[PDB]
Amino acid sequence: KEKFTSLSPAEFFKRNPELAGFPNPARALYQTVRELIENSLDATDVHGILPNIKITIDLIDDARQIYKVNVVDNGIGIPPQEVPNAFGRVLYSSKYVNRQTRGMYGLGVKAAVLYSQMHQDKPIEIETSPVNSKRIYTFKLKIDINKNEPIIVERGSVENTRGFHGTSVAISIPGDWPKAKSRIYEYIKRTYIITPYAEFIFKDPEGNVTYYPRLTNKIPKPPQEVKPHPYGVDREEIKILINNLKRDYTIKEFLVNEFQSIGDTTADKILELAGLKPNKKVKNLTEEEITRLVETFKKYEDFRSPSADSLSVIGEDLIELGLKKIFNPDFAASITRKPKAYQGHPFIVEAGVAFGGSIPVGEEPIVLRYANKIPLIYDEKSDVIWKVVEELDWKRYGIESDQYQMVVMVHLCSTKIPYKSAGKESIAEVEDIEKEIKNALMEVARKLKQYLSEK
Amino acid sequence: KEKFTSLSPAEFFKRNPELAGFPNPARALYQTVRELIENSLDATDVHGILPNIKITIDLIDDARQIYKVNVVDNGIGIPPQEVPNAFGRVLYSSKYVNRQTRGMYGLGVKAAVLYSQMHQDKPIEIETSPVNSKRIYTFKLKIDINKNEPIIVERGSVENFHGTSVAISIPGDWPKAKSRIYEYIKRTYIITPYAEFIFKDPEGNVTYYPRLTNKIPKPPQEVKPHPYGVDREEIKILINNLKRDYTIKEFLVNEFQSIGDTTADKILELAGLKPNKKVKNLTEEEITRLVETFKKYEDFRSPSADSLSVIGEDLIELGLKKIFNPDFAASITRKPKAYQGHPFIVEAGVAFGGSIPVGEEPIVLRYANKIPLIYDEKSDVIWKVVEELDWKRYGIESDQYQMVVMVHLCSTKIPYKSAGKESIAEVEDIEKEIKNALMEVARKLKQYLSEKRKEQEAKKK
Ligand SMILES: Nc1ncnc2c1ncn2[C@@H]1O[C@H](COP(=O)(O)OP(=O)(O)NP(=O)(O)O)[C@@H](O)[C@H]1O
Ligand SMILES: Nc1ncnc2c1ncn2[C@@H]1O[C@H](COP(=O)(O)OP(=O)(O)NP(=O)(O)O)[C@@H](O)[C@H]1O
Ligand SMILES: [Mg+2]
Ligand SMILES: [Mg+2]
Repeated sequence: KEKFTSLSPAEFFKRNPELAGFPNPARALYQTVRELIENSLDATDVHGILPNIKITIDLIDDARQIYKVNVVDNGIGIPPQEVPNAFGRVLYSSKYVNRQTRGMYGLGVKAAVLYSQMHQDKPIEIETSPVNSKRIYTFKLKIDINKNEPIIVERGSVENTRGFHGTSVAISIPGDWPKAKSRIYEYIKRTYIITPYAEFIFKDPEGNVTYYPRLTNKIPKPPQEVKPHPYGVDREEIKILINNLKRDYTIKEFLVNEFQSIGDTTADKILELAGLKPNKKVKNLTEEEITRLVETFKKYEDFRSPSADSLSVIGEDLIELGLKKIFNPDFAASITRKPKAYQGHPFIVEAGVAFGGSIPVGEEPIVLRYANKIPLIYDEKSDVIWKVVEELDWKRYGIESDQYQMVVMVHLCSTKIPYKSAGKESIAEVEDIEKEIKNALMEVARKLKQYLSEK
Repeated sequence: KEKFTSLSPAEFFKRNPELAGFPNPARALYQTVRELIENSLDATDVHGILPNIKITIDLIDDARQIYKVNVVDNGIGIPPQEVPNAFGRVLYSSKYVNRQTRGMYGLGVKAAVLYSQMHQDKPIEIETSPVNSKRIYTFKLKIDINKNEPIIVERGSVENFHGTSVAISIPGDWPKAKSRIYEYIKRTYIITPYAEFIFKDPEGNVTYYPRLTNKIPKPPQEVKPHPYGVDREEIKILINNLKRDYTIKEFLVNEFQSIGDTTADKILELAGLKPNKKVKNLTEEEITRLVETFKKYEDFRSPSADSLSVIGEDLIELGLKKIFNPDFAASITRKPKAYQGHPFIVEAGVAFGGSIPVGEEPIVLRYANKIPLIYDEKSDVIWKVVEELDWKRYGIESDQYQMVVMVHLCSTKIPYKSAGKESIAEVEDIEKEIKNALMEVARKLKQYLSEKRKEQEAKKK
C-alpha cells in the first residue's frame, strides 16, 4: 500500500545533499568555502564596503577527516534576531529581492549545516556585530530538520566598543583537502583577479598562508533592488505582485508603478494591445485577462531597456587587465553589452578573448566562466557558455589551424542567474541568454578577426 | 537595508524552474511526458500490474505553441482525498519510503504544474479510479504558489475500470524535443517488455509498442537501511520512529539489514556502547561514534539483492542486439553494494561491431532505476568513468571503433545532480563500482576481440 507523506525543505535537502553541491566530501569542502566567501562578499561590496576577508581551513580530526572552515569578513553583520533563521532555516534569505547578488536561494549555508550535522556533532559558530551597537553576538546553532527551524544552542554577547563590524562563521564537516586543493585555490584566485578592491588572506589545512593584496580603493557602484522588467514576466509573477498590493490600484497604475520601462504612453499602448482598461481594478483580473497581459508583454516591441542600477559588471578594463596578467597574450579584447531582460530579469553578458604569448597550444579554447562575479569551476561541459563557445566557428574569425592558443571568457550577470543545480556550478539552457552570449562572443571574435588579419 | 524573507517550496521552484528540468519549452515538453510516464510505471509495475500506458500530445494553440499532454494508465489509481496534495503540494509523495521507484522527490508532476501555471490558463485535470472502486473521480486543480497548497477548481465523481489519466497543458517546442521523446519511449520500451505503450504525437503519428511477455519482474519492496553509510540524522529518525523501547543491541539487529547478534556485539564494542542501554537515550556524541563505526566496519554482509529491481543480463544483451545488431554483446548483473545506507546494483553491458556506427568514442547509454537518461551526459559519473578507462587495454586497436556501452544504476536512492533527474552525481562508492562493472564486461570484450584476431591470423598464415 502506498503511504503518502510530506517533507519540510530541510528534510528534502538532507535526503538529497547532492542537489545542493554536497555529493562527496571533496566537493563538500569546496562548496562550503565557496558559500561562506560568497556570503562575506555579498555582505560587503553590495553595501559599499571594501571587503576584508579571512579564510581558514584546519584539519581537526584526522581519522574521521573533519575539517573546520572559518570565514571572517568586515561586512554589515546580521541583526541578532535574524541569526537563527539566516543560518538555521532552509529557504530564508535577504536576497529574494530583485537585485544582483552572488546568493539567491536562501539555502547555501544551511546546506553546509545539514551536511555538517549528518556527519559530526559540533554546532556551527557565528559571531556578528552589525553596523551599529556596542555588542558582538555569538551563536551556536543546529537545524531541527523535521520542523525546519533553528535550535539555539549557545547565545551570548559582549561589549566590543571599538568599531568592529562583520561576521565570523565556522562550520565543521567531512572533507578531502588533497582532492579539493587545486579547485579551492583556483576559486579564490579567479575571485581575486576580478575583485581588486578586496583583500583576502587564506590559510590552508597544511598551514600555507596566502595573501591577496587590495590593489585599488575604488568600489563599483553597489547593485540595488529594482522593479521587474515587463518582458517575460509570467502569470504567477503578475498575481504575486497583485496580492502584494496595499491599495486597490487600477490596471494602468499597476503597470506604471510595478514595472521598469512603463510610463503613461507605454501603459496606454499596453492596455490596448491587451484589450484591458486603464481604470479597472487590477485585483479583479481574470485568469484569462492575466494571460492577455503576459502575452502582450512578450510581443511588445518598444520597451526601453532595463537600467544598469540593478547589475554590477566587471568591466572591459578589468576583464582585459585580468586576461593579460594571467596569460600574457599577444592580443586581448573585451566587451560589456548593454542590459537585456529575460523572464522579467535584467541581465548583461560581458566577454573577453585572449589569443597569444604564453597561452598553451590546444585543439579547443580555454573557457573561463563567471556568473554574478562568481568563478565557475565544475561541470563546464554542461554549461550553456560552453555550448555556445563550442558552436562558434573560429575558422572564420581568423583561427586557421585546428590548433590554436585562445582564452575565451564569459561573464553573465543578472538579478537571477538560472543555474542547473542549487550547487551553482553551471548555467542552464535559457534561450534569451544563449542568444545574448552568442552576441557577446561574436563582438569579441570580430575584434580578434581584425587582429589576426592585421598581424 | 537587508530584508529577510522565507519562501515555500512551491515558490522556490516557481522562481527557479530550471532546477527541476524546465529551463526551456523544449526541455519542458520532454520533462512533462517523462514525469507522467514514470508516475504511470510506478503506479503499475511496482504493484504487480502489467502496464498499459497511452501517451498523447496535442497542439491546442499553434500561435502560443501550447500543447496538451495526456498520459493514461491502468495503474492503482489515487485515493481521492490524496489527489489534491499528490498533484498540488510540492514535497508530497508516496515514495519517500526506502524502496526502488522511479520517483523520489515528491516534486515531478508539481514542477510541470508550476510551469503550466506560469504560462497558461487551464488547470491540470486528473481522472482516477483506485483499486476496488465503484467511482471514477475527476479533479481540476491549481497550486497556490505562495502557500504551497492545492486549489481545487473542479471536482466530481461518476459511477464506474482502474487507473489514472492526467492531462496538463504547457508551452512546448515539439520539433526540438521530438527525437528525444521518441528515444525516451523506445528506450524504456526495450527494457520493459511486459509493458504496452501507445504514443500519439502532435502530428497525428501513432506508434504502438506491444507487450512481448506476460512475465513481470518481482515488485521492489520497502526495506531496512543497510548500516554502511547511515548518517547521524538518519539514526535520529530511526530512533524517533521506534514503537518499542529497544536496547541499543535490539536497535542494531532489528532496524538494519545485515546485522545479526554477533555483528551487533562486534559493533557495540567497536563503538564503546553498552548493549543494554536504551537507544532512546543515545547521546549526540554516541550517535557520531556509531555512525563512524558503521562507516569503518569491514565485515558487513551484502545488502539483500531481493530489495531492488534489475533489468537482468538477458534483457540487456537482448535489447542491445535488437537496437544495434552488433557482432558481439555482453553484460553483467553485479552483486549488491551499499552507499550511504542505500542498497544499489550496477548493471553493465557492451556491444561491438556490426551496425554500430564508427566513431572515436563509445556510444554511452545510461539508465537509472529503469529510466533511460538522455540529457546532460557529460555531467554524468557514468560518462566520467567511461572516459577514464583506457579501452586500448581491453582489446580495442584504432582511434575509431564500433562500440556501445550500457550502464544501469538501480537503488533505493539515485543520487541525481538535479531535481530534473538527467545525470547521476559523483558518489564515490558508486563511481568505484561502475568502474568495476565496466571492467567486468570489458574483460568479456577482450576475450571476443582476441578470439577474432587469432581467427584472422589463422587464415592469413
Ligand atoms: N557573512 C555574512 N554577513 C552578513 N549576512 C550574512 C552573512 N552570511 C549570511 N548572511 C545572511 O544569511 C542569509 C542566508 O545565507 P544563505 O543560506 O547562504 O542564503 P543566501 O546567501 O541568501 N542565498 P544562497 O547562498 O544562494 O542559497 C543571507 O541571505 C544573508 O542575509
Ligand atoms: N498515474 C499515477 N498513478 C498513481 N499515483 C500517482 C500517479 N501520478 C502520481 N501519483 C502519486 O502522486 C505522487 C506525487 O507524484 P510526483 O509529484 O511525481 O512525485 P513523485 O513521483 O513521488 N517523485 P518525483 O517525481 O521524483 O518528484 C506520487 O508519489 C504518487 O503516489
Ligand atoms: Mg549564500
Ligand atoms: Mg513522479
